[PDB]
Amino acid sequence: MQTKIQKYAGTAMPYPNRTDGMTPFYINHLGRHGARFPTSRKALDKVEKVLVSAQQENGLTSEGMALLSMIRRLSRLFDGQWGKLSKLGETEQEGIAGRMIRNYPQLFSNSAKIEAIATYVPRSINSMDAFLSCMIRHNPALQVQRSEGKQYNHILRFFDLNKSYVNYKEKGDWLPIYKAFVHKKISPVPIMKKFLLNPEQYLDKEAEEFVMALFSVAAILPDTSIPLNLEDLFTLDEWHRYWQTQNLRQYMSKSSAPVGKMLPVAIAWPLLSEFIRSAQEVISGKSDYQANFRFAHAETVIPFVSLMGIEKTDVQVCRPDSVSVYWKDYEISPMAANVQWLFYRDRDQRIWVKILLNEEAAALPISTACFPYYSWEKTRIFFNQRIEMAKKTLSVFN
Repeated sequence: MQTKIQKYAGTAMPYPNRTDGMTPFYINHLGRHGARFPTSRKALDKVEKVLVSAQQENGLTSEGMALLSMIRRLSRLFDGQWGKLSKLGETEQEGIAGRMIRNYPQLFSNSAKIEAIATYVPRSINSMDAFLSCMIRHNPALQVQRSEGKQYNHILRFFDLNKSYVNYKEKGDWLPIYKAFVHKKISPVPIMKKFLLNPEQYLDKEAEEFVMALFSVAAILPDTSIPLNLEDLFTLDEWHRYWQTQNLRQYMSKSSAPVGKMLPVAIAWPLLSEFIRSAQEVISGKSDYQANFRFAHAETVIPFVSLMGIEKTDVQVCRPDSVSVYWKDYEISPMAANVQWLFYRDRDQRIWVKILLNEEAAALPISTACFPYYSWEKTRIFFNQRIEMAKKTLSVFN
């Protein structure tokens, strides 16, 4: 239902459009913050610098002059706004919250209790608040515990706390593979021709950096609620190629790529452990929360989803050029990406669990006679094995 052009924004794609009587007794949630502003001015500055230099040397086409003017505008509009949750992101959360309460009103009825946590990052806290405000508007009699901060780094920001992973992310063996893939997929000259006279005068490296920075600026704009669009700076095929390179970057640096040896995935086990613990506590009656919500990041969601072993999000593809066929970032971690575990009790008091990834039922590599419902016992056992495997992985890269 999403357009190809939307998809090619990858993890910058805005949350997609989501507009049997089974009623769950508990929901276990993890969501990325909603649509945000760019976090860094680096790409913008790079584009501006190249254009200003060309302008001083009379090297701009008319379209280039136009682009420069537009780039200066964005610089003004982004000023002081870096990394913030946009109006669109607030509305994404309201929609997710709203569909949840509409789908399962009994769960949030009367004096139901919910807890929410977030990282210390403002856009995640603001996302939590957009979400909680909706819940409370629908049922003010909810009891709500709201907390956030670095105390949750171990479960929400594990990607900052593992030294081996940090090193891998910064300078691991995925880097040269990514760089060569970009060199193969991205042809800067046709693009820069649009904006600059004598584009063939540019060194391949400066030309590539310019084009890559430009894609980055274009890709984030639909997340900002600013009524400006730059999708037409590039052809559909150029977007497709850009998307392939960034998709590979995400897969290799944050997911199940063989070059990563599952290190990027294994680091998420504390969050999977926490999910199981909170569900177990509700199930036993030690806790009587109706839902636990958690607000964090793409860097939280991607490895978490792979560690769960959902669908083929943990596929290990040897061939870089085959990755995009089997693993798609925009399907896993768009803006506002979320995972929900819905728990049910049947008439025989047996506990079942449904996993939703971006509000669509997800499959696990275990059997069930009633998909999309899985036996909680089987599921927990499976997840506990994933955690054990994760610890084993980390013990080798310690």
